[PDB]
Amino acid sequence: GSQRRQRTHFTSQQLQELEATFQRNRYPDMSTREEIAVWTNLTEARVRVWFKNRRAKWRKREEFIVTD
DNA sequence: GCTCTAATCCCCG
DNA sequence: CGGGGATTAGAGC
Repeated sequence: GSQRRQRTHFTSQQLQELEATFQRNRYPDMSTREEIAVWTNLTEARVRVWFKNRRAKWRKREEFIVTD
């Protein structure tokens, strides 16, 4: 890469659609990840890196534990 | 030096 | 297609 890494500055409005989706679908297809990007003014890869970090930081805080 | 977590590398099927 | 752990990265204590 050329621009190093941006990191963070997600707004609370993005989290309020992303978490409300993660409680009904933990593994969305690109056809749905682009819709989540329309509702937030993001793009599909931004939703995908949030979703794999959500599963990875579930594991890197709890490994198996869920309350759902 | 250490946490916390996003942006990405390499691997898996 | 894209998940999963390792990894590189970034701001606060």
